[PDB]
Amino acid sequence: THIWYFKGVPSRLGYLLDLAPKDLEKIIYFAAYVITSVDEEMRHNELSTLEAEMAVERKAVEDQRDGELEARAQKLEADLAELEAEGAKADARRKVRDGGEREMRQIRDRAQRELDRLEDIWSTFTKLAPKQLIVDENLYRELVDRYGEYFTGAMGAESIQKLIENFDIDAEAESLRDVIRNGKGQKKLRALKRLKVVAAFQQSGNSPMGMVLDAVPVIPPELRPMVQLDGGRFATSDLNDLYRRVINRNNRLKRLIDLGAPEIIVNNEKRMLQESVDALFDNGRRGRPVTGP
Amino acid sequence: GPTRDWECYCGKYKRVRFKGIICERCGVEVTRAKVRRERMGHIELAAPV
Amino acid sequence: LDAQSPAADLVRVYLNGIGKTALLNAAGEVELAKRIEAGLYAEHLLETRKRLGENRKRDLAAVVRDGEAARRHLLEANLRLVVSLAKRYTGRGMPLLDLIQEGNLGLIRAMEKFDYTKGFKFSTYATWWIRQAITRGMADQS
Amino acid sequence: LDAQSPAADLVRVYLNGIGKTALLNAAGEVELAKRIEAGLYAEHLLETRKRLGENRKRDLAAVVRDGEAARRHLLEANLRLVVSLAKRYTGRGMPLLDLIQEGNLGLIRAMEKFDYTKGFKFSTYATWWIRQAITRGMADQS
Ligand SMILES: [Zn+2]
Repeated sequence: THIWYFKGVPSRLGYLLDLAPKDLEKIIYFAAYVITSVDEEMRHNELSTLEAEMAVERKAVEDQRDGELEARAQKLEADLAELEAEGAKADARRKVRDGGEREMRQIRDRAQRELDRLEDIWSTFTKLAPKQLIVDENLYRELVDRYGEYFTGAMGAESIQKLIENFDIDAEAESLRDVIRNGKGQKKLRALKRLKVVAAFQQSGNSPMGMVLDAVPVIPPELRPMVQLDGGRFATSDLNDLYRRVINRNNRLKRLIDLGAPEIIVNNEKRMLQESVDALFDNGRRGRPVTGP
Repeated sequence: GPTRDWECYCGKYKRVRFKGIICERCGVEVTRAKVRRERMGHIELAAPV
Repeated sequence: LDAQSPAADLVRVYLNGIGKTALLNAAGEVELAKRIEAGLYAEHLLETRKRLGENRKRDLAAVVRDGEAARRHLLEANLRLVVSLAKRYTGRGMPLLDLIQEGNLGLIRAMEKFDYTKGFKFSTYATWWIRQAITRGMADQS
Repeated sequence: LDAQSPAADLVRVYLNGIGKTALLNAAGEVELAKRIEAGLYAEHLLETRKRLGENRKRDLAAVVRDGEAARRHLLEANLRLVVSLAKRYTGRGMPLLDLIQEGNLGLIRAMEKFDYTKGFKFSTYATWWIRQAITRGMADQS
């Protein structure tokens, strides 16, 4: 992505894609996934079947937790009866009873952990739509595992590219015009700004896809003159240094993807590449500027 | 429909977790007893009336 | 070679075939039948949410295989009981083989249409069904 | 909304991503690598005795999946060590990210061509390989 946009004030991407800067930067630097497209009508046809499948699975976790609770409660009751038979002091009775009660509380709370996770999964499944965000990777991992069928969501610049190219401008422009036709100044000003940006896009005759680059150019060599000192040292404009960094990192990416490796390293490496390109198009725009000497 | 609720004639799918499933062994559907109240039958005539 | 050999009793073949049985003492049978229930539920859901392409696409098939295996043992569980009850009703002219076969049919008709439903030992239910089946067999033989 | 937010350090993202690691104390790594060996042997035999139609036709595929999973964790095992060794060789002008990435490449090149062979802790071997890789990176940077 082009540093001049996801960091600019106003951030053209934020207005066009109606995303907060926090979410956009998390998406760009590979922090939190995004949901691209969802065949909502296809999910709707079996929404009842999905809910039934939910009922049976949640009843299954209910049955396992109930069995565990029954087993542990019977064990504690048997232990208390044994202690009474031995005629031990009430201190031992309360120690064992508190231990067992805390064990059962922990068991029930873990059951509740599973149940609340399941309802979170559902909630996020049913009320699911584009432009939504999932901060935690584990929950998304879970979603794609249990239901990896309907919604396809990836992380990185290509995610934004697919979202925008799949996105349409005229419909949003009409909706914003309709909102403006109404009142409610508070939201009306935001609608006005977004409509201005979208109308500029539409009138330009271009497409937003220009905000995601695949081929940066390089200026001629003379513009970045190369200088030889008494010892022939390289002390010319660092433009050569920045291009060195970008090219080197791209070649590392290519070699690594050729060799094969898990997602973590590849994603980290892509983040590093994005950082370098942002630095080259501008140093010090955001974050610590690079400093060699 | 079934005389009882969530009960196949033959007992093959008597468990609660079956809705919309017609039992091939007995050829009946599994839904609450209420559905018995809202389904009809038509007799076929051999001579118009 | 062409030396002759004695025949073998049919009952003894049955005993040899069932000697591998090992009753589970009526305790684990409930989970044994929870394997069948989950198997049938896997059956249904396999052909209801068909589109889903996932690693789970094999787990349910494994649950169906577990259900097929869980029945193959449950049926083995009760052959001693059925043979005993059959032998209890001999002496009426029928070969013990025909009665025990009929009881075997009655059992298979039973357990496959039985639910724990927080019920008692399934052995009582099997004894009842096989007894009814063998009584019907004797009555129809006349 | 259009309020601005501060950026995030790249290193902290790495720490968050690797916080899930849990070293196995060098003890279970041998079986961990026996899962990879058996996986590769499943690879070969899957495409060598192809005709066989059997229930085992899925077990070896599961062994290959176990081998794929066993590596995904083994690699996670050593990221703390590689980041430490990389940080030990800083201050020469390179961003820590480039050095740690290079060490990551060196590690993946190592362990995937390593055998226990009744060898010592694989941590020493990984440290050696990543140190050589980062030294080479620094040397070629000049
Ligand atoms: Zn039926």
